[PDB]
Amino acid sequence: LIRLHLRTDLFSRLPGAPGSGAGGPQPASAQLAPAVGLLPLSVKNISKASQPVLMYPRQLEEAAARLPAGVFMCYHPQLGLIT
Amino acid sequence: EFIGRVVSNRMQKTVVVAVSYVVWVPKYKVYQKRVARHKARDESQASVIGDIVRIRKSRKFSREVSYSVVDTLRKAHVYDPAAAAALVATRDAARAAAAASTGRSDPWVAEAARRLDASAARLAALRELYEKEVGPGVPLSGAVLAV
Amino acid sequence: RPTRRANLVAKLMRDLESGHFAAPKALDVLTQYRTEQLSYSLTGIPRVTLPEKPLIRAFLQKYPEARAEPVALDSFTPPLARQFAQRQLQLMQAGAAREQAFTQAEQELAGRLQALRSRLLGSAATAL
Amino acid sequence: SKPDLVEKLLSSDVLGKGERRRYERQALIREFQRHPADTGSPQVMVAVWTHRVRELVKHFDANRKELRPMRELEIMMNQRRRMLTWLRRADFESYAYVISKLGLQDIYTXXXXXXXXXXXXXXXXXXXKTNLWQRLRPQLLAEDPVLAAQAVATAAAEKQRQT
Amino acid sequence: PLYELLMLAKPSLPRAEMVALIKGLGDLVYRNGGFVTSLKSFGDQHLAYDLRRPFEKYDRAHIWQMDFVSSVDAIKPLDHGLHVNNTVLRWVLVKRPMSDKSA
Amino acid sequence: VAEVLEKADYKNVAFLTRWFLSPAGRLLPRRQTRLPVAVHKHVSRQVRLARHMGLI
RNA sequence: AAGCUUCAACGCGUAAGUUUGGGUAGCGAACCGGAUUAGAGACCCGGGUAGUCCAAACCGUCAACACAUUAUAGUAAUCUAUAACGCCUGGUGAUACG
Repeated sequence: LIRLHLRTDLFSRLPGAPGSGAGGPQPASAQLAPAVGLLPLSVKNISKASQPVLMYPRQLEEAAARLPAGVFMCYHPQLGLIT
Repeated sequence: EFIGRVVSNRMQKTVVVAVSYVVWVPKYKVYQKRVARHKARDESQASVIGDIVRIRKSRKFSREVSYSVVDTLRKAHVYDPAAAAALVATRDAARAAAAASTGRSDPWVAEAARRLDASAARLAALRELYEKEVGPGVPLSGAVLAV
Repeated sequence: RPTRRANLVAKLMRDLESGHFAAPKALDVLTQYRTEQLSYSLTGIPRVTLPEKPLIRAFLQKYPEARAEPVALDSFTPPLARQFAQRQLQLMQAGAAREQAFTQAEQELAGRLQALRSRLLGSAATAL
Repeated sequence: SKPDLVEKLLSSDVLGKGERRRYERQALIREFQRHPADTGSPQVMVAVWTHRVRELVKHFDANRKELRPMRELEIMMNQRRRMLTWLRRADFESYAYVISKLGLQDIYTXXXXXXXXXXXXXXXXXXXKTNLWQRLRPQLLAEDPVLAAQAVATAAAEKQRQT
Repeated sequence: PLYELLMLAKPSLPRAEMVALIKGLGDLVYRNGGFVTSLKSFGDQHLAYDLRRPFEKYDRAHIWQMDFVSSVDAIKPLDHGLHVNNTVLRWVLVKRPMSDKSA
Repeated sequence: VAEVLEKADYKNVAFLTRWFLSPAGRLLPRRQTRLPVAVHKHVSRQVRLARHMGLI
């Protein structure tokens, strides 16, 4: 199994280094200590194993304002797993 | 040009060919797969059922035969019973001969040694194929070494 | 019927940015030192099982006076049954099997056992 | 005398025929393998299933009103069908090798069941409320020619034994 | 497969024919390529409950055990052997493992 | 108490009259033996054979 | 990967019921007898036939419920993403035809 270490707050805890992560525990200034739960919020599979969806990128922009703030995960053969 | 499987050859100088073509439906944004059947002229009757053939439009020969067979790509291997008995003979001859030559070395030890060295010879061969194709390099990517 | 969520710094934050009012006075406390709210769920019940259980089961089955030491719980000095089991186990990882280790532990810690049985007979004459 | 008693103990004569058929089952696994001790290749699978359905079909003209592992009899027949129809696509020479050694027909799938170019001899059966064994018997007779031979042999045997 | 048989026997007959009865069962398991391991009786025990609703035989009945290794074909003749004789009432035949862990 | 040999398969009167048989021609149930329940069920089977047997 | 699902088809299917054969410890529809009450056909007291018992067949429907589809992936789900499904579309009205 592959154990993701979920990013609980609005910082990654590089001095934590929660298992795997970025090498070297040095950000410059220490940050806020927020108590927010788990920031990937209400992730929606918009492709779907029955219906694949191509979004030609202007349509991707116009449906990016249809949904809340966040980054699509996308595929393209020349670029691989992209945003 | 269609590349589609045959399904029928009971039929004089004519094979029934089925092709997987995918139609759009606009209502649900889902590509639905249907399969349509075509009748196609062949000339040599070399198409056994299960062959992957290339049909193309030519002059119509009938009311409903409209394509002509160009090339059979992957041949469907077929059940020949006497040849199957020949494979029985060769295969149990190989098994009994290998066990007699082998038969302390229990025969699993000898065969698994041979499979290990066969895999090692394979890995040396494809590793040297990578060596002649690339040169001394980390297997990071070939896309990096394509420069 | 709403749901329990994040606490007090996301709850102060979206007020405190706008200049609503001045903070509860411990803001420097709330920011300079890392917390953790009990993000409460079960990633797996960690019932991490003690290896000393079969040795202590056998030693308490064979010498039940090893239930009867006085023992200081709050100092981390080990009791006699623990040196029994640790001696048997260090002979195990030395390479020998379990029963020969049990015999060597019977030879190498019996002295405190007769000292303890003398002490228990003294307490027996004290009580009766 | 006492060693003769030991060898008459260790024989396969004394065992229950569950254990007797299991010992000849690893005799069959020593036969059908490609290999020294391969027990999971699909030829081993279909050899076990074909032999298994042969002693169970003897048991099941003997017992008719059995119902619980007749589901298991269906499970062997269907998984054997899956194994041949996979193995023809996967390794054809092993497919032909096994259904020549066992002697079985072709059971692969408005269609044709992979006949030749010419000489298109055919065998298709489609209809134009049953009990169990009255239907599960002729299918298992139908795909397997050895069982059809056993059927006609025991039919002649009973007709000349009653006469 | 070795088969124990803690079977009953008639209580007080003269032993000239119960021994012959066990000779007959020994002859029956003697056939079919197998033999008795040990014939251990328990002498006699008075029973716990009456049997033979016809003829009212009664308790004080006799006990015998066979312990024989047999192929499964011989059981039907053994069923006849324990069924036809009215000198015996009950018979319990149990399989036992090849570790020879008998009663 | 749970010594397997002579108790696991053995139908004779002694072990059962000691720890398994109620006095009035009946048996001692699960709560009055404190023994592993599958092994208890199989020796209860052995005892309940022995209530079909000429003994008991 | 021979895996998942089951449109179609097909089997299993508690108990009643019918055809066939008998005879039957107990169980308990009819038929007659009496009771709370005005009539009482029921509850309850009283005998008790087919059926419950057997062996073969037909029927296949039901608060047949985890009312928790099946399967995979997570820590026994009603926490829920998916794969194939089956079913619903305000109520009363599903019975009649085929």
